[PDB]
Amino acid sequence: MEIRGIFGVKVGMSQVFTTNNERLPITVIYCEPNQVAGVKTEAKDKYSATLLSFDTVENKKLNKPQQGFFEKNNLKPTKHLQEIRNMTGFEMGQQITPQNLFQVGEYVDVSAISKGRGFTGAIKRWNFKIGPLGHGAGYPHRFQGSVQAGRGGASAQRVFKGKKMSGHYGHEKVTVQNLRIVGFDEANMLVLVSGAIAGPEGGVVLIRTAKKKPGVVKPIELAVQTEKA
Amino acid sequence: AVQQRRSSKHRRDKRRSHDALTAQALSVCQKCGKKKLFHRVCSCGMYGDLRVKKAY
Amino acid sequence: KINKQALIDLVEQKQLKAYVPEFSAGDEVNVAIKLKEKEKVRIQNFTGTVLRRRGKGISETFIVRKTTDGIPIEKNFQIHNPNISIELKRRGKVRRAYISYMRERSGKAAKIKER
Amino acid sequence: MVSFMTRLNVADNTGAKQVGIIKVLGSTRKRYAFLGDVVVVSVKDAIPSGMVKKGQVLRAVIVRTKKGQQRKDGTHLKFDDNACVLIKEDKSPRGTRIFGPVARELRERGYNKILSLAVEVV
Amino acid sequence: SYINKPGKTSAWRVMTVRQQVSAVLAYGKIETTLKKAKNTQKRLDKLITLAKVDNFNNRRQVKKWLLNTNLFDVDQLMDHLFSKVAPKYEKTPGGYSRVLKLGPRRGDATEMAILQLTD
RNA sequence: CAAGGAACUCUGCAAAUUAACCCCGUAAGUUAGCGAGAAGGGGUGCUUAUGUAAAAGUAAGCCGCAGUGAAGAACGAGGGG
RNA sequence: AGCGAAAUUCCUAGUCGGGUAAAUUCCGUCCCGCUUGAAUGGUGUAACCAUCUCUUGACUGUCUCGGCUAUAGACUCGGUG
RNA sequence: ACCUCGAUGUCGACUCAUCUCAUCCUCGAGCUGAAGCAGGUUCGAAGGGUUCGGCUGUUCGCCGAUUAAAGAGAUACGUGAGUUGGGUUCAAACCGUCGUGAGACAGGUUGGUCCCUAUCUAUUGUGCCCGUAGGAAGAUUGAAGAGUGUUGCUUCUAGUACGAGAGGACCGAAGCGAGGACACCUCUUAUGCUCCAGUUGUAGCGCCAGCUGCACCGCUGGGUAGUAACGUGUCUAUUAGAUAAACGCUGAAAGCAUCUAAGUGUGAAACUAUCUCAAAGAUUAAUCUUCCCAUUUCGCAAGAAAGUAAGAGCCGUCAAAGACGAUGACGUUGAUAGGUUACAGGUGUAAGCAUAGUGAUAUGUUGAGCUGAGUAAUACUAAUUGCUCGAGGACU
Repeated sequence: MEIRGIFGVKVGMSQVFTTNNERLPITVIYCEPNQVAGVKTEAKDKYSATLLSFDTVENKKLNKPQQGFFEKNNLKPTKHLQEIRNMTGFEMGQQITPQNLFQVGEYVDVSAISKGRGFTGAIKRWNFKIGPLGHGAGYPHRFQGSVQAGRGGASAQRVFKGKKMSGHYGHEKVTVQNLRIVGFDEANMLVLVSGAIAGPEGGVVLIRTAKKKPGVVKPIELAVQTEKA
Repeated sequence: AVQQRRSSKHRRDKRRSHDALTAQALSVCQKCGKKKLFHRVCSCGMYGDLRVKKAY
Repeated sequence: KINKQALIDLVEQKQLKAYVPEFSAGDEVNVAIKLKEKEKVRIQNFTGTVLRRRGKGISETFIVRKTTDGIPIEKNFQIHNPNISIELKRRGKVRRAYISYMRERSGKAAKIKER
Repeated sequence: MVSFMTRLNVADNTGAKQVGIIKVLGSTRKRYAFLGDVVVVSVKDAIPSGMVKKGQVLRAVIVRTKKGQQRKDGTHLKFDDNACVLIKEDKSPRGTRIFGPVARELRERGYNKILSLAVEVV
Repeated sequence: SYINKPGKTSAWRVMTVRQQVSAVLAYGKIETTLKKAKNTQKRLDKLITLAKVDNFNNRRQVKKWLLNTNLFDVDQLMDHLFSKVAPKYEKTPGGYSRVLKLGPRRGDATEMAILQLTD
């Protein structure tokens, strides 16, 4: 199925009361109209994708190769360049606006880098039960568990590859699927997305067309206060 | 815990290939000779203006 | 690209009112709850003291605590939730922004009141 | 949070004074006794002028949770004690009267007949 | 593991911060570890900014952040502050002090640095 | 450290609540000495006033979430070998 | 004589009653007690127990299921080793 | 008794599990003395799930409550350089027995040492150097991979097929949940040791008040940010191909028949993709993009005076990162950090003043005062007036 896409940065989180007397936690994403840097059909490079530019910056804060590439095709000098698969409907030099890409209440997936917490221990990484603390505890009482699969000459005689063990955690591209967009703001280039999005504010945020829902539309509506003293 | 077979001298000489410091930066102060480290004060007690300290 | 990180309230501004009175914890208020069971829109009455006043903009939440027939009841309200009418009945001397004494304080002891 | 082997007070005319939840129903290790579920209980202390005595086990419905849960309506509810209503293994209960306010979120799971005999609903 | 020295707990840290800022106010230049001086400059400029009001409330507030030295007593230090410290720092908002990087120490080889007052 | 309160574990092991002051109250059994601080409850701050030698003691008034505000002061009950 | 599935019982996880949502542990009672049992003492016995065990009240991060803070250590830089 | 005695550490639970299929569940199919529900048995299918307690030291087992079920095993009857010692296996003692006695008993009971800073492999991440067709910056390709791939309940179809009545669906749809995975901090909590309020004991600021130092952060109630969860959102699937058991179509040997030999299909949570993640050290070291160099004259233009302009490194300021290394943002066109101003947020009426009151205290200035991280503007201070690597296309 055809998949549209857009880029932006999360700036905050709030909640919005919707219809049927309930709420919805919302994140607010500030996107900026972009320039289509390139489109590649499957007859030129065999991968039909679209390279887009975002986070526009001045020219005197960019290296020679990227600025030369940008001025070659008469595009804005931009900071970030990234590709999105399966999108060919647009063309060079066209701007992309979120209001002209989706409907009021369709489903779109989101992706962003993870909020790394450093060299996170095994327990937090895989939710392993802590050892007993009373009736004696030994030297360790917080460890990944025995990775042994068998002693002897040839039963295991090896620590199996890919066993869940402490190490780097976070700072890895993660995604959230099946989320509903509610509100738009054209005067500030602002969008509202239900749920929570991984990654701290200031990082890269990508919104793509959902795959588990191939683009089905079901409306979502919010109420308006009408009470005055 | 200890090793089974003793590590040879060439294993040691291979291991220490990375335990080597990175050299510092030489700098010539505008109002002091005796070339110094970059981004610090000089030996003549200066920093290009500001005679903030003596040489003692 | 440059942002204020305050647009959260800039979009929150549209879902506010002026009906909501300014009030703090330690006062007795009675609110009305609108309930919709697809028909017969029902109006409730809920009286009690305010426990806390936290949050800003649309995140302002507060608590109502009441004691009926020996059973305590506690409810939490988002201020700008739809169909929430709130009025001030009685206010007294406030001491703390959030109060933690409503479980061992009973009647026959004069609760503080001011002008 | 009302976990395994938890004391709670009876809230109906069953002849008991103190009841204890022993095993939750539903799925394994669900460790939850939130409003609207059905749970196995065992009466601890019973006095005359009632209908049932200690020793036997029953299936009841929990009503009061001290911690309280955030409802899907945007409002949070809290309690200062935990209580349950004894039923006779069907929709209709053994209880004839209810002490204190009860919840309403259990309306979708039935039991409106029991809900109809409470002093007030919050 | 077992019993050890109390270390660099928060109370000790703030006490040393106040001692260092009082000393640098009394004399003017202080050589020490770079990180500690950088941390203490916050409190230093806080006190300097709050001292320009020249009111008894400000005196009472800054009293609990100053410890006397051999050169000046607490009253002497406050008199010096009201005499020749405030008026110079009215035409320049914030950043009254500067910090520069000294060479490494002989024994510990940690980055020494000087902190001084300026226009 | 929310809610639960012994449900993990061989075992309430280890930890936590009761602590001092004075005032009530304290059973079966008992070699009548004990059991016993049994158990189970009250309050202790401040100001003024009354008093005896000062105190100890009492009345009135003040406030907080808390008044041996800090620290140092006992977990019991019952049934057995 | 007294006592008794007693830490003495292999059969036995003996019977039964009680405490329990459920008791190979506990209390009491039932005797064909392998080989109980009297100065290798037998039987109760008030108070004592860093004695062992059983039930229970409150209180408990032991636990449901973990979480945060501070330090010292650890860890990079220097010296020694 | 063939390896082990100049060491092969045995029971049990805890954490982590992995693997096989004689399948406990979910899946499909046949048969049936299967009206339906509900069964009984057999056939393929191991991706996933496979509960909590009381008893004894525990597997064995009993019992209780339940679950779609509460699998059968192995891995030194898995894992003491991972804990725990309850049992077994120490020196003490008791009781029964045995023995004339030292003493013993697969008889019973109470107490009681559990060490090791990791060299390599393996593994978890992580870097420095070189490498790829001259050198940089990038954007992709996905070869070979990994992770994820449980499901329950109620309602509708419907009291419909069926059966007589009673009773009571296969096939699909909707919502509500519980396990476990991914993140988030708007609400709710926990935490929050340079925050706010209150307050005791003391030592000082000569003294009243107000302060700091200490007393578990002195104590108690809150709370910025960050941080997490008991909290909130999503995931649990839809589908395609080839299929296993099966069911077929037509059609043969041997004019019939036949699901099979040819040809052709339908067909299971399994297999390969659609889901997510990483990925050219993928030597098959891949494609494309841009930027720069090829500069008269000297053995192999070989370093011959110009050794990139492209960029990177040294050093500095920092957290969206962070054990160091790395990543990311910026180094005077400069907002990178610390300031100053503005505000949010938290606390809750600052001190002093006036005044009622015998006096604690109360009342108005005062929703003021204060503030660690927060959101911004502002060159105020620090990032300085710097140094180094870095080119003549190697092979058609």
